[PDB]
Amino acid sequence: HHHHHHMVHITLDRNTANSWLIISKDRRQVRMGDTHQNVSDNKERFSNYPMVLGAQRFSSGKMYWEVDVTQKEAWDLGVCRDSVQRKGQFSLSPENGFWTIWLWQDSYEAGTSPQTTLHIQVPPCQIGIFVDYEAGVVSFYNITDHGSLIYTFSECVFAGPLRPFFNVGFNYSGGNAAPLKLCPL
Ligand SMILES: COC(=O)N1CCN(c2ccc(F)cc2)CC1
Repeated sequence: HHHHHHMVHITLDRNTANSWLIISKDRRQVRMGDTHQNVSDNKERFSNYPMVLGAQRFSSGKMYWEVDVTQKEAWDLGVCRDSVQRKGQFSLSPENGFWTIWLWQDSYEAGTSPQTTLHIQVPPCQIGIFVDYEAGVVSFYNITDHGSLIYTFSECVFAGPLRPFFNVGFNYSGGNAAPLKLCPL
């Protein structure tokens, strides 16, 4: 791919974070805390899952960013509608306003309904996310494997402003404490 030149500087929005997340001072890294992080509740915070949104909202153009997933066992990444449900249980699907991939139990899958098996020969340490708003495209790239394509959502019906979407995953195993990090341009 030649998407690097649409690179955008993403920062995390503290106010959207699940109350157990710890976001770094520079708002470029997030990890699961071992307890409630002593913040007030609000209608923006994801309640059920360890999720957080980027601060940036996109309604046009082409945008590209990279996320470090080194040594994580579980995570979700992609984009979502600004108006996604925050409270209670829900599935990650385009019908619910999410365009995502994930790792779970040693398999990678795209957040279609039902979910789609991904074919990744080189487990990624960094993921590139490309959004073309006008074309209705969200693509995912394996930066560890020379930028190889992972998955393309096409004919996307965004139906509103988009925000970068992150899930650090739970850490029941003690093997998933590592952060998500936004990689430098
Ligand atoms: C107080 O700090 C922590 O407990 N942690 C959680 C574990 N960390 C980590 C980073 C990279 C990695 F590959 C594996 C683990 C670093 C941050």
